[PDB]
Amino acid sequence: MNPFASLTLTTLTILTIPIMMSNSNIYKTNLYPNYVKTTVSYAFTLSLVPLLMFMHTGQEMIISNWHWMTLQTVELSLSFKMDYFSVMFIPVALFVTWSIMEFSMWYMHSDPFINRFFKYLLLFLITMMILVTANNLFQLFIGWEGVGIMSFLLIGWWHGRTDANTAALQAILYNRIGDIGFVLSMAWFLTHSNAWDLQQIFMLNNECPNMPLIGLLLAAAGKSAQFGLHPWLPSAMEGPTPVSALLHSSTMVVAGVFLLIRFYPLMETNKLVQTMTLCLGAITTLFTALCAITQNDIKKIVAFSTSSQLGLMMVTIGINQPHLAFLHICMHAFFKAMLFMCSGSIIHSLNDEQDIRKMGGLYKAMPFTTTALIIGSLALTGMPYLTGFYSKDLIIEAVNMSYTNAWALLMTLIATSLTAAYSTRIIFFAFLGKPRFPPLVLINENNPLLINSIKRLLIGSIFAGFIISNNIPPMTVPNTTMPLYMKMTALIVTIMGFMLALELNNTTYYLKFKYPSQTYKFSNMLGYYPSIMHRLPTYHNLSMSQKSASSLLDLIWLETILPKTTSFIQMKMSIMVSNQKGLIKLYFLSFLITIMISMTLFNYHE
Amino acid sequence: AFSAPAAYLTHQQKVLRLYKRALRHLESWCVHRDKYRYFACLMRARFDEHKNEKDMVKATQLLRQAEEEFWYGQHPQPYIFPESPGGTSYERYECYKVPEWCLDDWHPSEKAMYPDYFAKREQWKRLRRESWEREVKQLQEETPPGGPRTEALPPARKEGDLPPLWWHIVTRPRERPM
Amino acid sequence: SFPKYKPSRLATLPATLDPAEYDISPETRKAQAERLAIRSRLKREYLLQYNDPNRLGVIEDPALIRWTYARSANIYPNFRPTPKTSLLGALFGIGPLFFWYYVFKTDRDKKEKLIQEGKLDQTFNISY
Amino acid sequence: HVTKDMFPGPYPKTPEERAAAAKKYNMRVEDYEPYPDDGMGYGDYPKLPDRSQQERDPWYDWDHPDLRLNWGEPIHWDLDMYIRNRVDTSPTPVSWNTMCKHLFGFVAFMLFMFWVGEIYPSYQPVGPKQYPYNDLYLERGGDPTKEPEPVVHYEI
Amino acid sequence: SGYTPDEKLRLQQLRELRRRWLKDQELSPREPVLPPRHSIFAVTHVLIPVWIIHYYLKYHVTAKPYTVVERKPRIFPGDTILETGEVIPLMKEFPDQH
Amino acid sequence: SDAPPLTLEAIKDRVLYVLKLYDKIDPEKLSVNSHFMKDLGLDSLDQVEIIMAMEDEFGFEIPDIDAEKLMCPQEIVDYIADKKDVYE
Ligand SMILES: CCCCCCCCCCCCCCCCCC(=O)OC[C@H](COP(=O)([O-])OCC(O)COP(=O)([O-])OC[C@@H](COC(=O)CCCCCCCCCCCCCCCCC)OC(=O)CCCCCCCCCCCCCCCCC)OC(=O)CCCCCCCCCCCCCCCCC
Ligand SMILES: CCCCCCCCCCCC(=O)SCCNC(=O)CCNC(=O)[C@H](O)C(C)(C)COP(=O)(O)O
Repeated sequence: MNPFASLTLTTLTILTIPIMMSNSNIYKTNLYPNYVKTTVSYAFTLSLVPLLMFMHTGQEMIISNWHWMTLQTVELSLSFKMDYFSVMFIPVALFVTWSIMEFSMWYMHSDPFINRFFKYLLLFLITMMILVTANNLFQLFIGWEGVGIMSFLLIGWWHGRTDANTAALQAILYNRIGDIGFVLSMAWFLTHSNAWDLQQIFMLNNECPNMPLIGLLLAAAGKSAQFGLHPWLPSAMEGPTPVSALLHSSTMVVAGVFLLIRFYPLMETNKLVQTMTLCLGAITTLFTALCAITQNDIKKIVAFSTSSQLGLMMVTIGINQPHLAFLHICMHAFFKAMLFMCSGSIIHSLNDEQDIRKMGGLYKAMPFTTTALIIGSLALTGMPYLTGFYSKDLIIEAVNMSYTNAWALLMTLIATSLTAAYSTRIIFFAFLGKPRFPPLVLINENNPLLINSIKRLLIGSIFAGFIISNNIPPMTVPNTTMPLYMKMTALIVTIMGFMLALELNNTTYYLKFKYPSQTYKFSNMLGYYPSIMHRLPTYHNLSMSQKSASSLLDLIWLETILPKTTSFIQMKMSIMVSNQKGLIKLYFLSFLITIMISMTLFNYHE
Repeated sequence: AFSAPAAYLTHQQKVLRLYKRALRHLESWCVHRDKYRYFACLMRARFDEHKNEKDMVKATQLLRQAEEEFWYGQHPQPYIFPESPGGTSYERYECYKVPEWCLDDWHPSEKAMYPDYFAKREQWKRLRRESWEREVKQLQEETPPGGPRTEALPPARKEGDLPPLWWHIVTRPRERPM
Repeated sequence: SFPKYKPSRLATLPATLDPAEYDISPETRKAQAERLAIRSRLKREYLLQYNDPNRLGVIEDPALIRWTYARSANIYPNFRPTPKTSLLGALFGIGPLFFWYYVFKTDRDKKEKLIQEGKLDQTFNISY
Repeated sequence: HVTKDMFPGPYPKTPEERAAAAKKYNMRVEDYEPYPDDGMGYGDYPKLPDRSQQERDPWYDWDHPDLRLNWGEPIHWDLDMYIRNRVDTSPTPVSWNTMCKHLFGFVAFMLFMFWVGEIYPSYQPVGPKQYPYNDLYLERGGDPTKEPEPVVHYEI
Repeated sequence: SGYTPDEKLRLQQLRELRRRWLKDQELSPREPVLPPRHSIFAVTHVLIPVWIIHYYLKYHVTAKPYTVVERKPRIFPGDTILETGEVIPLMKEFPDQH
Repeated sequence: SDAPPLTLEAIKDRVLYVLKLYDKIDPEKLSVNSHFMKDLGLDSLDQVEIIMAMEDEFGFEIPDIDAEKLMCPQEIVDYIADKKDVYE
């Protein structure tokens, strides 16, 4: 047997071993987090081998190993797809998880439940691998709901805090809304195509109808937090910073884009769904970037940045470039995780302060953190030859060279400018200027765990784009012919955003005070979407669940019609029947009436 | 959160609270310390301009217009201290606060460790038991027949007395219990 | 002088913008003192049982008992069939049922008349 | 420990009944106000201000800190709706309807401009992409026994 | 304005009691009284799992048809097959536009 | 690790440092038990700024009802020690 299948299966299998030891005498020892981190590093090293096999000969495989059950003509079995997407995404996720666990060994050092925290992180990684490698829709749904449950348990990690529980339930709600579309797609594909597995679905749907693809798009909008169902991702920063770095920035939130990438053969054929996907991505990537440029919490800024990048991935899918979207997923993971790590380092060195208004001049006080964050922002902005550049700059050209909605193109360019704007905001308000933090300085970044974990992702943020781009086979037709002004547009708009944001930020040094604009209020309060959509629908639903469903119907009218009416009628009849005074003069006269009636009513017609 | 509230806030309290709130929001708007110092001195001058007004109708009208000014001009995203009610670490450690009565349910093997701690706990429990009736007596004598007007509690006025209703204040879990 | 803030159901009027806290009568102050007295006696009554060493168990709260009893068992004895109650019951309880019956019956009639004339493309529809 | 007379009863017709209800619910008779006497089942339960639990002072020493409630005080009929894990009625920087107009206008404008951009798309000045073997007729599904119409591409 | 004398006195007594309690929450030196290889990790966590999985896939999973299906290997002009030894012809005399 | 185990003397030192950095109050005259009104002749508005400065120094917020009462540096030190559970 060739080692490809064995190695791909063992990579995922060894990640479950530290979970089987969760009742052993290592889980009650302070060496458990290091044990988990070592297991993830070994898994990454093992997953590097099938990736080499694919880069060599393009080897791909599906493994149907366990037959779970058979319903009539439909067979459901545990099957894994080990195509380009799976074998390329697994090592990237393992690398990021290894860095983040090493980081969490330092960030969460004083937490009494750090062992539980490590097992929880590991549980999420297992569910994400199940989601990514799934070959049928049922196994995909298993991973889909597993990552959501792990996200719920990790957002509400500090369960004594009401806001964290509110955010975790908000995540569950917003994701169930898209779970509706996932289930719709499952039901449609099972009835119409008679299969849940990917191979059959591809065969039997040469020209896929609207409804399954619209269900898939709803599920993707829910998972990746697009404009309709966007607000849960920013609120998910209630969780500890490593949770934000792993789940809600680079790995879990790309599941919707991954779902639409897995079904790109069917989406190639439906123009309406591609248009809907492009428009949803465009409005998301603009709205979230617009909200980001006026935020003051650093985690909120990075969360809106990642939501805008997910919108950009959805735009790339909407113009029929699934491989470009997957490449951008892999690139974005590196520098977005490292940006969240740098933010966590700042927060820890400043006694758990997250507002940039209390971070002063850290450029020289935290030199390594400054270098890492500067390199990450440059990678995110599409600086030439960096990891970000090998995908994002190719996306902007692709939209420019396509039969595209004009408003979507304009929105994408404006969002590209706003990305540089909010990167400027972070750098300016966190690292430049004079200190604004309390006087008892605690700044210290000389922990080897922090330095090594950040440096490993720093090297990726620089070289991964060039390494990966030059080893993948060509999966598209390149745009070799452009007008010059259209080749340089991404850099031009990025530089324009840089200059405008820097000038508007330097304006804040002047000794003038004026009241804010209405546009600033709209941006800072997130388009008033949470202030309206988290108050009006919830209030009306919760008010009807009691006023009518419970009280008017269940407690009043359903009682009134069946049991209360019966009891009242029987009571009245009993009182009427039993209220005879006992005088024989009355009921012997009654007897006379009865006898007379019988003689004529029943006797006079025999 | 430690002092008992009063039936109402006086005019002086309201204007002081407005001053502090406006200064905090101004600091939220003016990120930099020199600019904040400049406009905070301007704010203090604006407050001092009517420091000794004796027309209570005029003072009330001025305070009301100041409130209307603040509500329009407030920062939509004011700075909050991390452990303050709106902050990012407000109730973060509440999951670690465990009441002390739980220690009564420890298995004797658990109590076999920490013998000194539990001897001290037994002394504390005996102290709490021995002074309860005196505290109840003190409360009944001191308070008015109708009932207590305010939530303020009296101190210990004799020698070997403890302040009434002290156990749960003293045996607070911690601010960083774990 | 400035754009005025108007309250709503889900965004209420702030205390500092409420004209009641700025037109104070002696009777208003007496009412506030009375409210403080009621709150204070309740606080003292709670703290006396709370701090009691002897007490073991749950302090029973009559307000919670009243709330749950009113929300469940006090509702039917205080119900009267009124035109508002009858109309709301009929609408909210009957209207959705016939709305959904009409929707589903229309959809299924369309589907069956399509099956009858052999134009649905039911190919590969083995499982139902 | 709670007698029968401490339980909620019917709507109070007279002032004396109201005085007794207010005493029962631990409120001032000038503050007590029942729900309007229609047949909705509210009875004598007090109608409290429709504020949420988030609006109450977080710097007070509540008996129940998480719920911001005091032992023995009257409980709002909709407390479980207002527990602050849920519906919030706190005052906002921008007044309600100011936010609704801006949000709805923004969404309507985005939808209208997306429709317009669909009407007037963006593209490059090129002809259709050309494919050799009858526009890949055999590859794009097959049917080899049809011999489709020649699609012919010439050099330009 | 400021503390009333009884308020300050009560605060002082409570503060002394609280400080004594917090001092009492401290542990003695003996207080936790408890009652009475080089590369081993890479074989119990990698070699053993890959032994079971390889045995499972080779002799059980591949016993059933179509359980492990691989994408057909790409064939290019000029390739030599290892099965039949067939040689693929080259690609038709390029225009050589260089 | 995290912040050191802050002690009573440290709280007093920082409070007196912040007070001595205030232009209104001279360093030689100021004492731990000095009343902000009788001893230093400071108005109510002035007092509010001292409380805010203490909040900025120690990084936590003191409630307005609690804040008004604090009239001596020793009172501020005791309040901070009670909040942070400082027993030496
Ligand atoms: C290269 C080829 C192309 C060249 C193009 C030409 C060159 C560029 C053209 C100019 C581009 C804009 C440049 C300036 C941007 C504005 C920045 C600014 O100063 O804001 C002032 C003011 C807010 O300032 P403030 O409140 O005083 O701030 C207080 C402090 O500064 C508070 O301080 P703070 O710390 O909170 O900071 C606030 C924050 C910023 O403060 C804000 O929150 C407001 C900023 C808004 C900027 C919005 C720009 C993009 C908007 C897209 C929206 C799409 C349409 C939406 C329409 C919705 C209608 C409902 O500051 C920043 O962080 C930086 C701001 C961003 C700077 C960089 C922006 C780059 C992107 C835009 C330029 C793109 C160029 C490339 C294009 C290439 C295309 C091929 O906002 C404005 O007045 C203008 C905002 C722009 C849109 C306004 C439109 C009017 C809205 C109502 C219209 C009427 C509607 C009627 C009803 C219709 C219903 C159907
Ligand atoms: C970003 C911020 C938004 C802008 C906010 C707008 C606020 C309005 C600006 C101007 C403020 C006013 O009008 S000022 C309010 C108008 N009325 C008065 O001032 C009445 C007289 N006050 C006294 O007599 C007291 O003594 C007292 C002065 C409190 C001192 O007390 P101490 O000395 O005993 O502590």
